[PDB]
Amino acid sequence: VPFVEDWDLVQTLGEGAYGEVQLAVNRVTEEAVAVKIVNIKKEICILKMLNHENVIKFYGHRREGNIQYLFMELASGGSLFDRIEPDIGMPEPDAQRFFHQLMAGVVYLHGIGITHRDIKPHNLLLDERDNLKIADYSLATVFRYNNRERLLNKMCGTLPYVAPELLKRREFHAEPVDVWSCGIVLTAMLAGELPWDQPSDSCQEYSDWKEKKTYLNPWKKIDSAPLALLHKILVENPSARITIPDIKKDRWYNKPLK
Ligand SMILES: N#Cc1c[nH]c2nccc(-c3cccc(O)c3)c12
Repeated sequence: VPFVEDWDLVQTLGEGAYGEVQLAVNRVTEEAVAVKIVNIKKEICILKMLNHENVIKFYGHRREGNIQYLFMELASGGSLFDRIEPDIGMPEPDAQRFFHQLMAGVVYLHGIGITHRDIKPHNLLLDERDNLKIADYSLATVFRYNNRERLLNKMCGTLPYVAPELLKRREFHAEPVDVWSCGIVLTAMLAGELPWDQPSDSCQEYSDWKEKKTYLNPWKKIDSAPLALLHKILVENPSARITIPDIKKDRWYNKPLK
C-alpha cells in the first residue's frame, strides 16, 4: 500500500532493465494504469511522442525526491511471451494477426523517427482484447530528425534478437535492425523456439541457416509461406534485407487465415 497522489501502487507487474513496474489503481475513479518506478530525461521525451494503438501510451510523470514515476497505459493481458508454447508456437492465424499489429506499431515508430532497439516477446504486451502494444522505451532512440538519418553505433538489445550487423559494424542503420528482430519474433511465434543464441558465423545454427538447412528445426516446423517471408527478413546484409513496405506485399502477410 504505498501511493503517489491518488494512486495506490497495488501489485508488482515486473522488473525491466531498471525499475519496477507496478499496477496503480486510483482510489477515487478506480482507473487502473501501470507505473514504472525509477537518461530518463530522454525516455520521457520519447514517451510523450507516442500516440498509436499498438504502442503503449504515456500518461505523464511525477518526480518525488529520489524516485521518478512514469504513468502508462496498462496492458492487462500479459505479454506475447505468455502466448508462445515452448516447442510449438501458436496457431498461425494468431501469429499472423500479432505480426500485423507489430508491423503497424513498428511502422509508426519508424515514421516518427524512433527506433525501439529491443523488440522481443517480453516487450510486446497484450490488452484485454489481445491487441498488441510495443512497450519499454528505455533503449529507444531517435534515428531521424529534420528528415536526416543518423546511423547508430551503440550495441544494445538482446543477443538472440539482434541483427548480425550490430555485432560486425561500427555503425549501422536503425530500421533493418528492428525488422530483423520482428523476424526472430515471428520465428518464435511459429515454432516456439529461438533459432540461435546469436547471429555470428561462430554459431552453428546461424551457419546452418545461411546454408539454407531448413530441413532442421525450427524451420521444419514452419509452413512454406511464412518461411518464405522469413527468408526475406533474416537476410545477413542489411541493405538486401526486406523493408516494411515490401513485407506488406508478401504473400503470407496477405493470406486470409483462420
Ligand atoms: N513497461 C511497461 C508496461 C506498460 N504497461 C504495462 N502493462 C502491464 C505490464 C507492463 C510491464 C510490466 C513489467 C515489465 C514490462 O516490460 C512491462 C506494462
